[PDB]
Amino acid sequence: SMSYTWTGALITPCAAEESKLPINPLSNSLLRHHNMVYATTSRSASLRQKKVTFDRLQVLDDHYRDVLKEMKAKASTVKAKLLSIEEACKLTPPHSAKSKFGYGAKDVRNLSSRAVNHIRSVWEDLLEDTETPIDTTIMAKSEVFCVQPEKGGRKPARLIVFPDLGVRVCEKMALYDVVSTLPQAVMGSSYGFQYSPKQRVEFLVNTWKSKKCPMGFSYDTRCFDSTVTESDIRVEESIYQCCDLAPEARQAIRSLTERLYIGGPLTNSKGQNCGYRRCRASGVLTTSCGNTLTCYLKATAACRAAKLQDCTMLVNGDDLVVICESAGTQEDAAALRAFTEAMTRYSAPPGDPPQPEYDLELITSCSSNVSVAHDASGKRVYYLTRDPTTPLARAAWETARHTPINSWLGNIIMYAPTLWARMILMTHFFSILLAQEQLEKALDCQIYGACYSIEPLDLPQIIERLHGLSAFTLHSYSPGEINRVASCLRKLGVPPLRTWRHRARSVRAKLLSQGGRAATCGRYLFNWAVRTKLKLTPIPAASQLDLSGWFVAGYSGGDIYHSLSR
Repeated sequence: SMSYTWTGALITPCAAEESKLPINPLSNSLLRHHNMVYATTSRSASLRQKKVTFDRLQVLDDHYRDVLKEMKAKASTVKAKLLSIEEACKLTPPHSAKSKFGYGAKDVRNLSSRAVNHIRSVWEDLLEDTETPIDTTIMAKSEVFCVQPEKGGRKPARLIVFPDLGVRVCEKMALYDVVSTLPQAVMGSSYGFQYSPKQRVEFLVNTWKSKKCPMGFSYDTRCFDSTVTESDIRVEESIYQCCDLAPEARQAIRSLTERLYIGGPLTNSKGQNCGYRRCRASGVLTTSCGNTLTCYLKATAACRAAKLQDCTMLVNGDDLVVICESAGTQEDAAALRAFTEAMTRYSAPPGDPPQPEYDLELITSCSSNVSVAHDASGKRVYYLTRDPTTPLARAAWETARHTPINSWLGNIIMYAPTLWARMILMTHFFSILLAQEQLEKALDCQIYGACYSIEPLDLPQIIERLHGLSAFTLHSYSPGEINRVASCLRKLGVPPLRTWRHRARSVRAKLLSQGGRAATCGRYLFNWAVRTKLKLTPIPAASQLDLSGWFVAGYSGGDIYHSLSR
């Protein structure tokens, strides 16, 4: 079966697309080699289409069947709730793509009669029609990156496939509780999204330390969404049906599976038929949960076929990492070859073959790795970091153009204890917000796929809560880390680290001479910059009235919004 079939009609943009980082009079503040930065457009969609289109061969065995059963036994434990129309409407983001039927996201969140009436008709139709394929729109996504080491090497745009706004609200009524609760019930501590960065590190380290003689490797599949088969999607549904569910929820799930999740027709922004899909749609509520369960299922069965000792896995969508008991250098290498052969049989071949690693700091997963620094007292602290190239390019682009979503904010949040995030990101953006007086204006950013509204004045509290005060006192970063960061700054033309120390004291001062939330930002966010460092004490409001539901599950491609955690 082919992952996609194409008619020849083109994948079209619904509006003008910027590809080059226009000559900004402030982004230079950050980076000078503009030509290194680019955004993907519709123009490279055909290149992506050829990467993503191929026949899938899949052969299942006893290990696969044993593991599926164990998963279903755990899922049987779950009781899921049907969301009411109102609750599902509130989860919709304010700028979600409007409906083909004459109402938008503003209308849905306001519970307008025309929106609610169309939403009900969609719901009833899921009960009355068990089989007609549901329409979806295919689009080229606009994402920014830094040019490939092979100068001129560029990533073609990724493709996003999604049903109408009305269908998306119904997916939430039937499946939001399921997608937010079942992964953890089935996968235990192996479910990645239940962890904040601080917790993910803790789990990686204790697990590594749990081994007598550790071995580990990251495994990334080549175009995972396209490797997902009709069979995989139906197995996913068999796991969801093990929950206790209301009858209408049960039928909605059955209909959604057959009419949308397994495949359907592709329509461009002009209303023309582009072709047909028989693999995972990247923009449905179930894609994170579905990919996570499917990845876990195939990998767990693969270790058994390969006979790997005491494997513990950590899965986030298609990102997989595993740490087992080493059995000898030669042994290990041959076990992976085996593991890859089994994954391949299960319809999940790798992009780059995996490599056994015997140093935890060398494993890269979710585009990140564990590194080591020291805190105030000097007690080796572990934390998560990543190559900063993409984050810095995106921050440059966001300085020059107002984007709906601000990755820089999410990056400060998720990587606040990092060297680059503190010296560069915090300094650059707080000077800017200072300049325009936007410390109040809340900004939209996203964590693990969900869109969250956050007011920059609350970062100190958020950071303390997630990372602990160590994040405000780390200091003797590793050499490999400092080298990677400085090498990245040269590549892009970002001013050397020692330069930022200077701008920091300035901003910091302008923030203290401000008081309120402003002043506290100045005290904790820039303590590393002051010559006379002070002793930071736990924040009041922070470690108290702070909201959660932040690290429960992944919602990438899911159209999920929460405007909480101020």
